[PDB]
Amino acid sequence: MVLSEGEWQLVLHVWAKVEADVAGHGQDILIRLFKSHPETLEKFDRFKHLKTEAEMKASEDLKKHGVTILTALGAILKKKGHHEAELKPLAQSHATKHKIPIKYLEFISEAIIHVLHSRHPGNFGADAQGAMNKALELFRKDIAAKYKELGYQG
Ligand code: HEM
Repeated sequence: MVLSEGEWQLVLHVWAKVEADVAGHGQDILIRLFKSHPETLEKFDRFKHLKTEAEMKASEDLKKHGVTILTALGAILKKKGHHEAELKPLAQSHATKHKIPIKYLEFISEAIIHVLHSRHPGNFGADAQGAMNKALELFRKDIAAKYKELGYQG
């Protein structure tokens, strides 16, 4: 798929708001993911024990990782589709070391859209949401194709 420039603008205009507080957004997102789809919590041997949302909010580690996720995603979005290089190492560690099913990349895509909608209603109307959705679908389709090349499937 190809996003137009007007779609990329809508995605990079709400991402610039997310970058004013990356640690807060990365925390909200991960918690939204772990409450909605608790099975995803099992993939993190590092956070697995966290039992409540309050524990999650207090974990500094969890907040550090949220910043790692959003920094890597932001670097991919800012490429505006030319992200092949960035994708490579990310597809290799998530398909071979962490074993993360595409299904779980959809679940986090859903958590990102829920959090931007709650924090940025004015910059995240229907057109901007459609554009963000298109950009994450593009990210998931390219990762899925690398997963096949790398041998991960089902
Ligand atoms: C927007 C999507 C995502 C991005 C941009 C992302 C990115 C990252 C980055 C940059 C790291 C550090 C380096 C590495 O191991 O590759 C990482 C590690 C990891 N990721 Fe992801 N991730 C994403 C989605 C997920 C999802 C959905 C799961 C789980 C359901 C997942 C599970 C993990 C695990 C288990 C680790 C190792 C964490 C730790 O032990 O240090 N990732 N991820």
